[PDB]
Amino acid sequence: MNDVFTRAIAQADLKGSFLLESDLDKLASFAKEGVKRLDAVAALTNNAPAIISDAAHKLFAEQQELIQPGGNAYPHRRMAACLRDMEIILRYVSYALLAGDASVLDDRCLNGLRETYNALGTPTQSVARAVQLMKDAAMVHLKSTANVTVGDCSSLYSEAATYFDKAAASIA
Amino acid sequence: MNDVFTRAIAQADLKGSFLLESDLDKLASFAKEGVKRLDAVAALTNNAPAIISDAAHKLFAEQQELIQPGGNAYPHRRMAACLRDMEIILRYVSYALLAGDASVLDDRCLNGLRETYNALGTPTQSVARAVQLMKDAAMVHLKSTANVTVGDCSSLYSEAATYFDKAAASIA
Amino acid sequence: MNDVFTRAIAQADLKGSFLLESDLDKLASFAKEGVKRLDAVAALTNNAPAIISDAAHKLFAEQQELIQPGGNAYPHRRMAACLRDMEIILRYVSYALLAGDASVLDDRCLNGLRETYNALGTPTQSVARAVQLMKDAAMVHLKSTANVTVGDCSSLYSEAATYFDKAAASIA
Amino acid sequence: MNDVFTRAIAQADLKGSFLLESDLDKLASFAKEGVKRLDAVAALTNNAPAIISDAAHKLFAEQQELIQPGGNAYPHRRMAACLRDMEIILRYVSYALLAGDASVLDDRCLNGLRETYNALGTPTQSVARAVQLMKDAAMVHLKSTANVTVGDCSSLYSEAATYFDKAAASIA
Amino acid sequence: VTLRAPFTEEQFQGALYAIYKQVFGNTYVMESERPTTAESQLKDGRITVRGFIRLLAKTEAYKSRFLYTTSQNRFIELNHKLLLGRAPYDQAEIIRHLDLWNSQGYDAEIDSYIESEEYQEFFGEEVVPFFRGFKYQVGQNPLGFNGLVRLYDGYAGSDTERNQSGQVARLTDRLSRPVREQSSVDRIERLLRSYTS
Amino acid sequence: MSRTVITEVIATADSQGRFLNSTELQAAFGRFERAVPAIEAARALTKNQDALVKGAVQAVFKKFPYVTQPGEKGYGDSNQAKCARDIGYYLRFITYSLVASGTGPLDDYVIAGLREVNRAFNLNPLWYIEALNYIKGETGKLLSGQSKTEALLYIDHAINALS
Amino acid sequence: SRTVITEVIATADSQGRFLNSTELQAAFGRFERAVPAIEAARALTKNQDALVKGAVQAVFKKFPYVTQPGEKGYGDSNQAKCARDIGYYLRFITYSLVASGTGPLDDYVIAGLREVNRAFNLNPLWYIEALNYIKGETGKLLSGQSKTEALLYIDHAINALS
Amino acid sequence: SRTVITEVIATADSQGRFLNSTELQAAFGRFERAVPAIEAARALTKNQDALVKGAVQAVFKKFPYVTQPGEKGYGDSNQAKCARDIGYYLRFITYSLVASGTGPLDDYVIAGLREVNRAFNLNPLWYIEALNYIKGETGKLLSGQSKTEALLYIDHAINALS
Amino acid sequence: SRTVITEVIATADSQGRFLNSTELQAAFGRFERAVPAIEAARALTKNQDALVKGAVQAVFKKFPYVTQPGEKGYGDSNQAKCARDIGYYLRFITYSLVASGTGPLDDYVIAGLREVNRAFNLNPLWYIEALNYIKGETGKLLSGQSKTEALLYIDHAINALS
Ligand SMILES: CCC1=C(C)/C(=C/C2=NC(=C\c3[nH]c(/C=C4\NC(=O)[C@H](C)[C@H]4CC)c(C)c3CCC(=O)O)/C(CCC(=O)O)=C2C)NC1=O
Ligand SMILES: CCC1=C(C)/C(=C/C2=NC(=C\c3[nH]c(/C=C4\NC(=O)[C@H](C)[C@H]4CC)c(C)c3CCC(=O)O)/C(CCC(=O)O)=C2C)NC1=O
Ligand SMILES: CCC1=C(C)/C(=C/C2=NC(=C\c3[nH]c(/C=C4\NC(=O)[C@H](C)[C@H]4CC)c(C)c3CCC(=O)O)/C(CCC(=O)O)=C2C)NC1=O
Ligand SMILES: CCC1=C(C)/C(=C/C2=NC(=C\c3[nH]c(/C=C4\NC(=O)[C@H](C)[C@H]4CC)c(C)c3CCC(=O)O)/C(CCC(=O)O)=C2C)NC1=O
Ligand SMILES: CCC1=C(C)/C(=C/C2=NC(=C\c3[nH]c(/C=C4\NC(=O)[C@H](C)[C@H]4CC)c(C)c3CCC(=O)O)/C(CCC(=O)O)=C2C)NC1=O
Ligand SMILES: CCC1=C(C)/C(=C/C2=NC(=C\c3[nH]c(/C=C4\NC(=O)[C@H](C)[C@H]4CC)c(C)c3CCC(=O)O)/C(CCC(=O)O)=C2C)NC1=O
Ligand SMILES: CCC1=C(C)/C(=C/C2=NC(=C\c3[nH]c(/C=C4\NC(=O)[C@H](C)[C@H]4CC)c(C)c3CCC(=O)O)/C(CCC(=O)O)=C2C)NC1=O
Ligand SMILES: CCC1=C(C)/C(=C/C2=NC(=C\c3[nH]c(/C=C4\NC(=O)[C@H](C)[C@H]4CC)c(C)c3CCC(=O)O)/C(CCC(=O)O)=C2C)NC1=O
Ligand SMILES: CCC1=C(C)/C(=C/C2=NC(=C\c3[nH]c(/C=C4\NC(=O)[C@H](C)[C@H]4CC)c(C)c3CCC(=O)O)/C(CCC(=O)O)=C2C)NC1=O
Ligand SMILES: CCC1=C(C)/C(=C/C2=NC(=C\c3[nH]c(/C=C4\NC(=O)[C@H](C)[C@H]4CC)c(C)c3CCC(=O)O)/C(CCC(=O)O)=C2C)NC1=O
Ligand SMILES: CCC1=C(C)/C(=C/C2=NC(=C\c3[nH]c(/C=C4\NC(=O)[C@H](C)[C@H]4CC)c(C)c3CCC(=O)O)/C(CCC(=O)O)=C2C)NC1=O
Repeated sequence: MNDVFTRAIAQADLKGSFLLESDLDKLASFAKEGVKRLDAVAALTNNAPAIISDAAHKLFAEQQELIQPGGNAYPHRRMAACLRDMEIILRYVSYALLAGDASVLDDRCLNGLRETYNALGTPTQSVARAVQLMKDAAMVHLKSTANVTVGDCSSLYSEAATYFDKAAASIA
Repeated sequence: MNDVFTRAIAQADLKGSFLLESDLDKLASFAKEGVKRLDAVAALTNNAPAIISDAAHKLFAEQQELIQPGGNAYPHRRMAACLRDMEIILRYVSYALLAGDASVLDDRCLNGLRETYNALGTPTQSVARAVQLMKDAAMVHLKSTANVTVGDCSSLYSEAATYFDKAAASIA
Repeated sequence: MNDVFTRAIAQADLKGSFLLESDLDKLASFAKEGVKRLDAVAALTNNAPAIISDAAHKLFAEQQELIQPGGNAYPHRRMAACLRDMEIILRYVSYALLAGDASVLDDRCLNGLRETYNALGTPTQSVARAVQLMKDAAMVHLKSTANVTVGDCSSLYSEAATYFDKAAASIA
Repeated sequence: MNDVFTRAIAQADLKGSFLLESDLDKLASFAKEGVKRLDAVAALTNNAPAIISDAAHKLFAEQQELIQPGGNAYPHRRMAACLRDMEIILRYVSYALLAGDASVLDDRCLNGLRETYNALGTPTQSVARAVQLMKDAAMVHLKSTANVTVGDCSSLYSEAATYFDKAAASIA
Repeated sequence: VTLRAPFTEEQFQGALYAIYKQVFGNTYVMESERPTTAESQLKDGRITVRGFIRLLAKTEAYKSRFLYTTSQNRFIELNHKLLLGRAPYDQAEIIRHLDLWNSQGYDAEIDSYIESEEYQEFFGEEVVPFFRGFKYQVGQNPLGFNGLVRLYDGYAGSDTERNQSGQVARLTDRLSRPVREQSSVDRIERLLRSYTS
Repeated sequence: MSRTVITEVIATADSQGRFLNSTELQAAFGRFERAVPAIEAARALTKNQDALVKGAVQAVFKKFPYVTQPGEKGYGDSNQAKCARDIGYYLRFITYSLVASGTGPLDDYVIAGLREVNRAFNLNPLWYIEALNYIKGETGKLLSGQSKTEALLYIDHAINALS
Repeated sequence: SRTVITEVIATADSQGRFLNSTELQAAFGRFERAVPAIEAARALTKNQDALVKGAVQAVFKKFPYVTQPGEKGYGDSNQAKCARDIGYYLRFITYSLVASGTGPLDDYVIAGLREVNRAFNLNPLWYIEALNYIKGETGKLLSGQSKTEALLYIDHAINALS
Repeated sequence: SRTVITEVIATADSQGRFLNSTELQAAFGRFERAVPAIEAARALTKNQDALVKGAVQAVFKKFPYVTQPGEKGYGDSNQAKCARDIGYYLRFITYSLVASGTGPLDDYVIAGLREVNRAFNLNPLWYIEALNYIKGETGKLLSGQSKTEALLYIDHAINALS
Repeated sequence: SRTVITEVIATADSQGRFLNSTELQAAFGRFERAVPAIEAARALTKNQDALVKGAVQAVFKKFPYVTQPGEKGYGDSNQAKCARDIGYYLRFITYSLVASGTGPLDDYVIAGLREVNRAFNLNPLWYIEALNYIKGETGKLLSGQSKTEALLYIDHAINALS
């Protein structure tokens, strides 16, 4: 269960050395910028209903098979499973955003999710499309500058994009 | 597990179709001939020790190598285990007989059984023979016309023969 | 083509001066890392069939319309040409990695791919996705430490990533 | 988990026969010199911490890369894991020595040890070398003529040596 | 192993060792992690063995080993294998426990194991959990025994987080086919119909 | 794994590791004898599926005019069509539960994960309570005797689960 | 390990919910103290060699009986590896400073401490007073926030050894 | 109840351990947020008499059908209960704000929210949009740390209502 | 594509000559044997489902070891793609019958099959026993010359797979 500082510490310990000057420099830079990361995390947190609802709407509009009877999100319990899975993926994406590390996502939430979906007959491709629609809605919600000080967040935007892309690629 | 009622439901659902009139006809027939089915199930139930003891006697008559030292059923703990296994298979056959379909017998009993016996080293040919011997010793109790109204029940006799054959083929 | 040493000699000839001491320093830095370059290219070449196979697996999984009839992979000769394309693009990116100068990939490979796939009707976005999947599959064996002396090679990872990014943006 | 007596009983039972006279002679001879066996077990128990400490000191002097940063036994938790493994294995060798058969080892000590060590990345050769060092440290205590009656115990020495060798070969 | 009312100092340490060896697998527990306050609360009977096991399940050592590095399928399998002794039977259990987790927290998730009816009879207040799926337990599938056999790799082994594989799931593959592969035959025709388009 | 008195008795007997005792056979026979009214009600509903669905959607619009206006869920032609599809689903599972003489089909296929989908798609339960109240009012006249009682009971179960 | 951010993610993952406001407040306060902690890590990183040698000499001074032959301190390897141990402790304390949490200590020295101390017959008092001497040196090497920040981890490890 | 000090003491005492670095950080951080929270608490305590009326008029405007005869919002007693509900809401918002933790908020409105809402047919959307009105108006009522402190608590309340 | 008609027309075009006797006699041959070929193709199109699914079953029965969990043949998608591939093969055999030439087989499935097969570790045998199943059935569904020529084309299919 790792964040960026803990990965840095792990590397410094495998080498057996103290942390190097450049490492402390980049960690201090990350910590100073971290206030903006916290706002990105709060934007994901407070709006996740909206991201999930929009992603589900676009997903089932594109693939109306998953709502057909015999489709894999057909009954109310499977629709609930779909929404809950999307919400958990988004939760662990925001966890990775806070920690600035993909360890929590990859270990806790995606170590064996592909094999689970294959075992249950779930189309992993629709799962990946749900994740990508989630990332699009999350980008739109991160772009929002309401009640916050304007600034440049391209670092956080790229990290969120690569988090969602890692999620999609690990699923499928 | 599913009876034949919920088989009809599930096949109606996974094609998104209401239950047909013909399907309602077969299920109503199942319901009307249900009382004979209850008679058959009670015949299996109330005569369980008789069926099990007869099948065990025949089984240890045919192949003595089980009960002699170094045999699977020998050490008087494994004998109790053998009788308990036969009771379990009889119980699940009676469950499938009351239900109408082998979902109980093929899910709750027969999924992990063949390689369970492979793990234990138990011969499975002997277990399948034991199941067939129980089928023989249970048809005679199932056909007992005493203390009950008389009627044709070849349908249920074929049904129970199929369930015992199914268990014996799965286990072997 | 024009390797890294060829590049240095080219700029020296163009400005008409000798090698500066910093030029010799950076060329010596390239010379010393040549062992790491050998390790990287060996890893890529040995794992090449596996890498291209799994990459094509994720390719056809993500985009299921290419394989099916009417797609540019359907007639199964086009499949052979497709495999040839993946292997050749990985071959030239391995070449560029070995030389350390992206000139060979840009000239010998990427000069005409754009117009070529316009003339061939291939979805080029799909090909960019393909090469990105290549880098994703290859970085696995890249950070693999099996059978070799361990050591940080982050520059090699970044250079391989930049080579694949150049190829992707080219065919994009 | 079977002492000499219960192993003999199991063999007799498999042969469906009473215990032979020669086998009873073997068991009576075993139970006659059993006080020597008790002395050896009490020497492995009373002088256990010295054996673990000395074996660990020799092991970490001879093989230093374990305690280096990045080594397998580097942090405190992994040193404690080393000490507990060695104490457990000495404990199980004492158990086998008292019982008289390696049944306790192959039942409990060595049941899945190689699987555990191949999962943990531990070098099994190092653990085998540690068991060898425990052998050398323990033979000194077993051969301590002081505080006991003088008598030949070469059979116990060979038996305990075989137990330690079996533990090492199972770990290796 | 039990803990009666008049128990003494002896085997109380043994009871603790059995509890740790069961709950935490064979994974080592350095006394930097043993909760001394819980042991003292057990020593006067203010809490039963069931209460102490609830405490251990809710410590950060248990979570560190079984909740963070693992998925939720693996977490449910381990919770069964450790706090109950048996493997899970079907995705009915997995679905119930995962929904209970996401809706009511790890606290209620662990309570569903500890204050359950099954735990009440088989172990109860003063019995340390033991692997009991090897012997036929009433009302099980034939896959409960197979699952406990697959989870349990040996007396020496353990289900440890800190290994090469990263503590991946062992049994969802095993528990996988029966629950949701009855509709495989028709899903085949659906997939072919999609492919032919 | 749908629950039904047959399934319930088989499950409560497998749980205890025992054969089906007399009382479970009593319950099974009771279900078997009540099957005929339930199957009759199921076919009666199946014949008149479309009229009931159309009436239900019209009554939902009538008791909730505000949803119909634009800017709301009720707007949309295909939206309203698959509203009718949704009430068709509800009636379909009512008939399934009648055939099964148990709430298992209804429970599993609708009630399980009901409020979660209602929230995450902002679907008001009161819409569907209106629809099922209209279906109650209709089935009051179609069915009589035991079949009517069974239909009313299952509609009550679904409404209470929604409400 | 176990840091403030990691503890936030754990308490929001075990309870299976999003991050409430209070957890973000804790994160932002941690970000506020980040700069003093990393400055303390800088300062201790520079003076590593002198700190280690001074700690070793303080160990020899406080425990005179350790040095003579037939005892733990005798033999060049013994105090060389004493220096190794002291460098280990100092490195993990700087790690704690950088991570802004007691994680690396608890994972690399605390977890597994008493078993190794009692097996190899080491003494917690040696390292306790050596960390006291490191406290003395960091009293002057640092000032203000970084000073007490380093002191917090130093005496946390001391209480762990005590 | 639940404050930042609540998780401080709970996560410090669950392990039965003395108070280490991290919970001391959390206590200090909670202490520093206290005064902007108090300023915002004063600002939102002054405005309540008009805040409640603004909220009730916002509810009546958003849902035209609720106020018409035959519906929940119509009636003098119904609107009196609306006013009492909004006043209680704002009072517990101030309580959570001053306490620096949503503890009073959580155990006073969240505890028993969904079940009581379905019990008395309280549509959550009514209170969601009322709290949205309060959030929007407090956006101009407060600035700086106070604005964010109020807005995150309002967001927690509305997400609870969802 | 590649047909005896196309072979004639290309082997006349590349030499720029008008057609003479020999190739137009071959054209007579094609046009006379079209009818048996086309009715054979009709019959094969009439019975496809049994052919494909029983071929899949035959592959399982001849290779049980590919069915179990954990190997490549395992998987619902894997069975679906079985049926897909064998359907394609039946497709193209019918096409070749229609064209009265082995062309379309060569153009589509024979061109480059080796390296794509070893690309996914596909065993061509599996398809060979599928073809064996197919010849087993066409020994019954067809009669004489149509049967003979369908057997010829499928045999060529194995030979190319061989
Ligand atoms: C904590 C980390 C974690 C997660 C999140 C996880 C997800 C997960 N999804 C599951 C099944 C499922 N997953 C889905 C959702 C998919 N199907 C639809 O097509 C969608 C496109 C798509 C959602 C994006 C559905 C519908 C099921 C039910 C399958 C069935 O009942 O047959 C299951 C098994 C039963 C259950 O639903 O609880 C799990 C455990 N597993 C984990 O260890
Ligand atoms: C307690 C919970 C918490 C809150 C309420 C919070 C809001 C918050 N945002 C801040 C700065 C900032 N916040 C942002 C982020 C925003 N700007 C962009 O428009 C983005 C769209 C958007 C989010 C990605 C930026 C860019 C800054 C200024 C960067 C800096 O710190 O210098 C600050 C520091 C005030 C200052 O620098 O004077 C706070 C307190 N941060 C927190 O940890
Ligand atoms: C609910 C469904 C279910 C079934 C059916 C089932 C079968 C089953 N039988 C077992 C034992 C056994 N069963 C037998 C019986 C065999 N010996 C002879 O060959 C006979 C012909 C034959 C009996 C028909 C024996 C000998 C054992 C003990 C095996 C051993 O100790 O090596 C065991 C191992 C647990 C134990 O020790 O009791 C299982 C799991 N388990 C289940 O959960
Ligand atoms: C208390 C639990 C319970 C039982 C036991 C039960 C069985 C049962 N079977 C009946 C008639 C019957 N029972 C049987 C079955 C028998 N006839 C065949 O020849 C076989 C010997 C055998 C079945 C294999 C048949 C065929 C009928 C006539 C019903 C018909 O015409 O379909 C009747 C009506 C006659 C009466 O009440 O005396 C009952 C109640 N129903 C119950 O609620
Ligand atoms: C015949 C062609 C040839 C090969 C294949 C080759 C590999 C090679 N790499 C070496 C050292 C090395 N090799 C590597 C590269 C590897 N280590 C890193 O961790 C990565 C896993 C990976 C690169 C991505 C490194 C880092 C060293 C140590 C050299 C240094 O100090 O930087 C050595 C010297 C050690 C020995 O002989 O055992 C060889 C032979 N050299 C050759 O002449
Ligand atoms: C039946 C009784 C029993 C045995 C035998 C047993 C072996 C055992 N040793 C273990 C760890 C370990 N054991 C060692 C010690 C070895 N590595 C070094 O090379 C030393 C030289 C050598 C000691 C001889 C180490 C270093 C680990 C930790 C490895 C790791 O964390 O990756 C573990 C993993 C437990 C955990 O997660 O902490 C087990 C299960 N466990 C048991 O319950
Ligand atoms: C806790 C219960 C208990 C124990 C275990 C015990 C040990 C014990 N040691 C004995 C003597 C003895 N002990 C030994 C064994 C020693 N020979 C040496 O070379 C070895 C260092 C060592 C064994 C490896 C021998 C050889 C004897 C003399 C008796 C004989 O030869 O059988 C005797 C017999 C009395 C005697 O002749 O002195 C006992 C009972 N006494 C007890 O009340
Ligand atoms: C098998 C059981 C089952 C049911 C019942 C079910 C209901 C259901 N309602 C939905 C939303 C909806 N529900 C409605 C129905 C409303 N429209 C209003 O006019 C009426 C008041 C009311 C009908 C009474 C509408 C229009 C939507 C679409 C809203 C939108 O996407 O904009 C959706 C989302 C489908 C999509 O992607 O568009 C489903 C699946 N799902 C199930 O799996
Ligand atoms: C995680 C970091 C870590 C620590 C803390 C650690 C402690 C440690 N100290 C050891 C030996 C030792 N360490 C000392 C330290 C003493 N030297 C002087 O005399 C002082 C009085 C005193 C230190 C202040 C001594 C004397 C020994 C030798 C005693 C023995 O090996 O049993 C050993 C035995 C293995 C070896 O190093 O060869 C360990 C594991 N090991 C680690 O990997
Ligand atoms: C401890 C803090 C507290 C809360 C959170 C609270 C909410 C609350 N509102 C209630 C009733 C009510 N609440 C409302 C208000 C709603 N209906 C319409 O008028 C409006 C659109 C809307 C308000 C904007 C109404 C009309 C009732 C009457 C009962 C009912 O709705 O069935 C009730 C039932 C018991 C009662 O108070 O009389 C509670 C518990 N009450 C409290 O004491
Ligand atoms: C023009 C006609 C045509 C041919 C000849 C053809 C060959 C072919 N078969 C494929 C699917 C496949 N087909 C099989 C083999 C079948 N499935 C297994 O279960 C059985 C052992 C076996 C049936 C006997 C496999 C293993 C794949 C996909 C490879 C993979 O995903 O691992 C693929 C795509 C590979 C992929 O999706 O990964 C190709 C190119 N495709 C075509 O469109």
